[PDB]
Amino acid sequence: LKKTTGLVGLAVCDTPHERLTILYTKTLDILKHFPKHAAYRKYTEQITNEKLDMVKAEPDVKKLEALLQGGEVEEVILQAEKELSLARKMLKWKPWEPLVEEPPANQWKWPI
Amino acid sequence: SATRVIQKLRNWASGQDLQAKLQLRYQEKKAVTPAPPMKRWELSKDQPYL
Amino acid sequence: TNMTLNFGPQHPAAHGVLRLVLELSGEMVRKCDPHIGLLHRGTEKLIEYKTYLQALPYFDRLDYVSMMCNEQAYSIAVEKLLNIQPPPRAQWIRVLFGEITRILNHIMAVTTHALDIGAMTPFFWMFEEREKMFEFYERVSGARMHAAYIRPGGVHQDLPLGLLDDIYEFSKNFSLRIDEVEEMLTNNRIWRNRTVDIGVVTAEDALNYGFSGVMLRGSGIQWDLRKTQPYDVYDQVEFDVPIGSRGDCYDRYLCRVEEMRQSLRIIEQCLNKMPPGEIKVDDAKVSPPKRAEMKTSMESLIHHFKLYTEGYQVPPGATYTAIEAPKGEFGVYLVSDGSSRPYRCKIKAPGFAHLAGLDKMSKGHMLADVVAIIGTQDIVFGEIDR
Amino acid sequence: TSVKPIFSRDLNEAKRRVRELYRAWYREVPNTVHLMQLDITVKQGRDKVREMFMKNAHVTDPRVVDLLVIKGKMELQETIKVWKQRTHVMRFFHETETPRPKDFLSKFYMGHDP
Amino acid sequence: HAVIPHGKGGRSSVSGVVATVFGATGFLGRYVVNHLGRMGSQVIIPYRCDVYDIMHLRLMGDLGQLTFLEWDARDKDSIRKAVQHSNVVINLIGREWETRNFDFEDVFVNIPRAIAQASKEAGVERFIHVSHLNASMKSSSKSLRSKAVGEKEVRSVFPEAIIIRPSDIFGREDRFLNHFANYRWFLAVPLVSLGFKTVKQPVYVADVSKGIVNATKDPDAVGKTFAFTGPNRYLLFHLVKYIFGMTHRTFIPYPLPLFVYSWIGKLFGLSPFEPWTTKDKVERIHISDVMPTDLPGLEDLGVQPTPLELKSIEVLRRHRTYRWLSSEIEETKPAKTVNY
Amino acid sequence: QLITVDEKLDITTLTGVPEEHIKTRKVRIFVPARNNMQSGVNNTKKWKMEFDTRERWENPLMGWASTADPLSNMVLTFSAKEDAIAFAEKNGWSYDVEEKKVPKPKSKSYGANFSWNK
Amino acid sequence: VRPRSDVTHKQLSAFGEYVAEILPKYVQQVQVSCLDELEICIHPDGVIPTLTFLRDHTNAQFKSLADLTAVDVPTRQNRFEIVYNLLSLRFNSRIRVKTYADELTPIDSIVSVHIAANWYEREVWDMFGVFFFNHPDLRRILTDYGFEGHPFRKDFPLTGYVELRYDDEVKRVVAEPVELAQEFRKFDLNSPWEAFPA
Amino acid sequence: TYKYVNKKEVDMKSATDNAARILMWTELIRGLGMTLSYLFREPATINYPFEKGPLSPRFRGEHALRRYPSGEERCIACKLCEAICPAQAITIEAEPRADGSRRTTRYDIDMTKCIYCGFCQEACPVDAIVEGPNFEFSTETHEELLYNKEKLLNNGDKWEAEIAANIQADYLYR
Amino acid sequence: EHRIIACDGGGGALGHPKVYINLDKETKTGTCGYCGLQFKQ
Amino acid sequence: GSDRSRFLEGKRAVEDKNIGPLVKTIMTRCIQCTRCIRFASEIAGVDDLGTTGRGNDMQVGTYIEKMFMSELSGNVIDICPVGALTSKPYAFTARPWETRKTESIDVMDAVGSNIVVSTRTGEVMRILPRMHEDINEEWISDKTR
Amino acid sequence: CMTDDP
Ligand SMILES: NC(=O)C1=CN([C@@H]2O[C@H](COP(=O)(O)OP(=O)(O)OC[C@H]3O[C@@H](n4cnc5c(N)ncnc54)[C@H](OP(=O)(O)O)[C@@H]3O)[C@@H](O)[C@H]2O)C=CC1
Ligand code: SF4
Ligand code: SF4
Ligand SMILES: [Zn+2]
Repeated sequence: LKKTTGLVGLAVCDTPHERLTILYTKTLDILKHFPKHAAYRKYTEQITNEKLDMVKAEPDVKKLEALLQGGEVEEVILQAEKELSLARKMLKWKPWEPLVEEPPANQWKWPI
Repeated sequence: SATRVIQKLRNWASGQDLQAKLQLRYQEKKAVTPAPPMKRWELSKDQPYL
Repeated sequence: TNMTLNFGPQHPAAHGVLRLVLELSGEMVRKCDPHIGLLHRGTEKLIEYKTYLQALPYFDRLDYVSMMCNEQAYSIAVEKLLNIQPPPRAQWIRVLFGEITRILNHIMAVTTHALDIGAMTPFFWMFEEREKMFEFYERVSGARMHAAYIRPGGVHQDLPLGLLDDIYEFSKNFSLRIDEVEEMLTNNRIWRNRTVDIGVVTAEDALNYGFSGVMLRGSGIQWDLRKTQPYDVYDQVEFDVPIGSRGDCYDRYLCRVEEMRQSLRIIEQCLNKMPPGEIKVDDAKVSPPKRAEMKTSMESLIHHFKLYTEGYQVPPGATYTAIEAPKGEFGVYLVSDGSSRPYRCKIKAPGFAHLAGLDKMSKGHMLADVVAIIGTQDIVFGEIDR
Repeated sequence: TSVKPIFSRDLNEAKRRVRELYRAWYREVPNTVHLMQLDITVKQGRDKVREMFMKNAHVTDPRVVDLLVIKGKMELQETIKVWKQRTHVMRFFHETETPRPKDFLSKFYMGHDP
Repeated sequence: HAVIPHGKGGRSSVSGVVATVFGATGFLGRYVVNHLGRMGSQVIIPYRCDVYDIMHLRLMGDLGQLTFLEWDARDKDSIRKAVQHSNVVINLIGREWETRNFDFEDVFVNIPRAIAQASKEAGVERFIHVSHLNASMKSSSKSLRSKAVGEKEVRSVFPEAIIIRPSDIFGREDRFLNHFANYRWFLAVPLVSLGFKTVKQPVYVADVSKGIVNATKDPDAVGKTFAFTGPNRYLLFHLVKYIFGMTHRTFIPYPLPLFVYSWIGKLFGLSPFEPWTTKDKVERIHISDVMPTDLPGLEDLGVQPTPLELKSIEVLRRHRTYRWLSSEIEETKPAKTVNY
Repeated sequence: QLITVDEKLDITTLTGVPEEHIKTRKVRIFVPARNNMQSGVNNTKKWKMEFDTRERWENPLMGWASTADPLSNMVLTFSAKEDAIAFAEKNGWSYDVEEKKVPKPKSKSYGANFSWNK
Repeated sequence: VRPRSDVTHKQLSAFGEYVAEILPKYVQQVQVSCLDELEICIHPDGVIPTLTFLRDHTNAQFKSLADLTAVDVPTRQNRFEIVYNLLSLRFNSRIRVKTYADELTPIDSIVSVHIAANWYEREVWDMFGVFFFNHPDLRRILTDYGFEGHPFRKDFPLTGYVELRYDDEVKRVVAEPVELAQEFRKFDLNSPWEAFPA
Repeated sequence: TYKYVNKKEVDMKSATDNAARILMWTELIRGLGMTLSYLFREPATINYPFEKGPLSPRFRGEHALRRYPSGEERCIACKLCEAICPAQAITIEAEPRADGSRRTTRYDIDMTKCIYCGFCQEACPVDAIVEGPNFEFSTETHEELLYNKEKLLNNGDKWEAEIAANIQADYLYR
Repeated sequence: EHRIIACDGGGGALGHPKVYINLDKETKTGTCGYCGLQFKQ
Repeated sequence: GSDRSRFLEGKRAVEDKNIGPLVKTIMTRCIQCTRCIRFASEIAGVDDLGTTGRGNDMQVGTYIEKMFMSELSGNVIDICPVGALTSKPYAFTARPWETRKTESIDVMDAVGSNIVVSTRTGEVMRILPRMHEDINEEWISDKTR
Repeated sequence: CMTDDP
């Protein structure tokens, strides 16, 4: 429909609503393994659920671009799978666990 | 300060009036983003495209 | 070694000093490993041993094509740490000379680009205009370049009585001079070839390698720190960022010619709307007292003596302030103890990031292509080497 | 005590790496003396390598030894690829500088602060 | 009159030796100014060559260490002002080709006398006079004999004036080593007696320089006639071939009577521009190095001589070809030493 | 897993200092006193360690002071005595710490000097 | 007085908690200082994880690395304070993540997260001596090829220990221990009187 | 507000137009016309020795030490010109002159060290050290560039008339 | 005439810090520490 | 204090006198803080310096010109925060930011008073006291400075 | 051209 996105490298993705619905539903799935009260799971699930609720709700891509911001729809696709990649990465990283170690005493005291 | 003929050769060869612009100067909880997402920039009205 | 061949430090083609150890299968470049530091001079360590006002002259030398715009970045940074802001007239001045400086940088970048390409007449055409601009610097600061005019609390001295009028005559005409270059290069049947589709950088890759400059804008990413995060009174002016598509050497060029055009729009305004007022903060604490005052009032001498001998005594803190220097985002991370002399001052140079990209830009390219790409990054080895 | 390791868990493993670097340099000395047309003797140079590799013989801590060879390996990579030139290589030999005596009487006779 | 020596020992430090050095522009000279400048000594370099040529000496001296004065040998006044404020005078005035306006006497005996003569009037603490080795007042080469004549005279103008007497010198930019190597142009390399019975002992230039400098800063040397010689002697045959060896150029030693050859020297001598060979040079070349029985020079004055083979590679490298330029001395064979 | 080392962090081998200036340089850790000229005490707060002073010969051409010691002008500032001692040990410089001496409490009262008795 | 916009101070503070909750594990201190800049301080092990979350999170996209630097507080046990300043073209904001690294305790490299860091990390090694694991090619960038010592360390003399001159005898440039003809005059500038903190 | 610098039917008229552009090099001829045009413009160069490029009063140029009309050198050795010099160029040592007044025994500006910032001009309370107009002081030897009090005082006496005029023009601004 | 006198150095901004000298004793002509000008009560 | 002055009126001037050969009293500088009159009475028993007059022409100088001759004399310099009376030998040889300060020991007398030797470019410019509670508590002799 | 007065 559009001829091309402003960003040089990005290419127009036809069936953008379908591509987003695929990525958004996947992320939601991966997040399903995160610990229940894990902060990342609750926060990202909230963001992703709102995103596809809007994607399912809006059948016009131009208004879809306005509703979840994202500039061009193609970018939103890149951001969603980038997040999908990190969600997979953090499950391995296990950031939800308690602090590695306290900073040495006086490590963060700037006046010196 | 150049004969109009020679000056003309200049304007003709150039295609615009150099006389006007001369080279000789004279006298539960909400997910929170860092800040509201930036509004995409407006197309310039005076010349959207060059 | 695939005929590894140092581009060599002495080369008219290499701005300043650049050893590009390049392995070239015949005339094709397989890998470019730029070497840097041929101009490292210690600018970051030297500053730790100097007071805030005596480190201002270092910033002009960091990237001296853009003499002042760099100062503004340190100024802003030192003003933030002190939570002082310059007076209204000084702000407009800095935007006036900030832009004049952008033109000066673009005239260098576009014309020096051509000299390496082989077009030599554009350089002489616009260096005469440059010359005329320098004279503004001199009649405002005293130095043709390396002024030291924009100081941490405003500018140093009000504009001479008459400069504005001349920064008009020039501006009124400069356009035609940009127009001419155009009739010579924008559509040359040959400029396009050597520039078009050379060093294309994707949008995602440009953000990833931290390009942050025309280089990003040329790829179509819309980011001008001057519109996104306004500094000084660049907010009160109205200009159009020249975004580009099909980012390549030719497109970005067109962008640099367009900001030369847009800066004339910003300069015009500044001349039309510069306010009556003072050009330096009134806090003798930060700005040095006027010489009539220091020669008649005791508190002013004490403030003159302490300011020149010891210093501002900035409150302890750290800040990263970035402006839109002509090359790209120029930022100073200035950590500061309560002392009058800084503790650290990493200068982010739009250029350390751009050079790094030379490798990811010039791939499968000929020797001549490498020359074109160093030009489209406006590399001034002072900022990269610092 | 209680220190996180950098490349080897113990001096033993670390020493392995030093052996490798020594070999590397040993095999390289001859080439440099030829690709840089240096006016030195391969044997002479190879002793210099030994000198340096022992100047730091005293280090007992594993972490310090690992970073030393980290530095050492970059040194030979610049030595090779002829990134360092003749002038940067010969500096190792301290050829121009006048040697200073370490004898007390010698110093007394020359410098205020020894 | 003196300058307490302060500093760590390198440039920008002080050693307290103010020294006029009249023939500094020379091959030996260059080296003498180098150490004197390195040490931090005050060096006054009299010059009559054009300023462009004297530039090479500027950089080794620290700021204000080197002062250059315009001087003419025939004009006594020029020598007078040069030594006005110096306390050490070193004389390296010498040439191989008797020039139209300067005879061997002048360059060796006449001038070097006037110089020391003034130096005394001035009150310079010590004068070092340099004359060629094996210099009999009867030696064949006019040069050597004339030089001998000088070392005597200057004594009377300046008593207790050190007289170092170096052998032909080995160093980059020297003649001894380059001359032979440059015989390449000549298809055949004549060698009197086929390069035999003229054993020669070269001495590295630096050794000579360091020695000379050490003299300036040592009370032990007064009236001493040191002889910097070398670390090994050589029959001219090995020397010639060795040279050609490092130069990697063929060698065809050819016997040619010195009688006829003195004539070849005359031929080049005839040439107006710096004759390459000199009838005297020829003779000197064949004059066999004398054995050592005089005041020890190197080592005695504090520097251990440096073998020829060690640095030969640097002196003879320029004479190699495209590939030969990459060969090194230890894969090469070092020639045998004949003490005789 | 972490490894054990009882070796005092000495990193003299990595710092890159010439041998002469690591074995012949004594640094003193001291809290700066106050120029009696001024009564402010803000420069007597942080500990500083300063390297031993070295030759300062006059320059012959201009008479400017000239120094051959690189570590002369360097004075590092450390907040506590323990941290400064640590810097000397790992860098291998010899140290001789001087205890802080702070003014003793002094009892003052305007009424006391008005005493004719004393 | 600077034109502070509290609107910012709050929004950035709120993000600072957001990040602190999202990554309880590595964030040690988060603080939106005056001047309205947010700095999340992370344990050195959190270099990879904290950056990646910021580069690839819908509610916090921090695509470009403005700078990687290392202040050196000699007093601090962990001498270096690697500071990474990141920009977000989508939320138009900037955050700084700063970690602590000692001389011989290397930090991970983020060349993976941002390739901009390929050069700055080499710059930090050359000047300060911190080492970055998994770096593609770590090697001196700014200093001379044979330079010994890391220059921006507070314990390195400004003039340095070596300087270069051309020596005729050896016909080649040659280092010599530095001998300066007018030492850097070290003016003492701190005043013995403080300023009552506002 | 943004703008697209280069963001973009086939008709014989169009094509024939485009083909002529490639075949007869029409745009290349356009470029030649521009240069021919300037060939006819007056050149902007100045005879350097005879005519000089204009420098206004604030030009920093070469250092000089001024004197009071009476003849007493202005400097009173407060030595903050030394304090604020960024390059460490100025070296000042002083002692009370027999008059009892305060004067500098030695004032040495190392011009090779100096980066002509003009802060010394700024800092001086008596304004004894000024940035003089002359920029032509190129010297054969490095030592000549180092300047002691006598050269600067002599420089001050030579250029005092213009220095006074320049300071006269710009002091209201400062 | 006055007990105390000023000394702008002559020209105000172009002179020197303004100092008031006490020409109170004919015994001594006050000398502004900046101009070395003696003032005779 | 304040960024600017409002004293558009005229200033006062006092008459420099001679307090001796060590202390230069350019007392037009005096802020009438009476620390001299105290030290000269309490730390040293000179009891000579005193206030003379009332109003804005209270000048703290000896009524008759009698030199302040006593050991412990030079301390007045160090104790007057104003530079009204300062040292006459070290009149104008230096300026404090330049002076490199090395902490050492008094050898002139056996009390071993602590002192700071202020050296510029390698020659000593002044020796002023540094505080040792037990030995010299902020004061040094006229001889050892 | 510092001063337009001869
Ligand atoms: N291997 C050797 O060369 C040996 C040399 N010696 C002796 O040591 C001395 C130094 O040798 P070297 O440096 O090779 O000699 P050079 O041929 O290099 O000449 C030495 C210097 O003397 C100057 N000079 C020559 N003639 C005159 C003249 N008529 N008036 C003024 N100056 C003059 C030259 O200056 P310019 O050219 O500018 O006129 C030159 O710089 C010589 O005197 C020589 O007798 C002894 C043994 C071996
Ligand atoms: S500031 Fe002006 S007066 Fe004070 S010293 Fe420097 S020059 Fe002399
Ligand atoms: S101490 Fe100094 S200031 Fe206070 S009164 Fe005595 S003299 Fe005047
Ligand atoms: Zn006056």
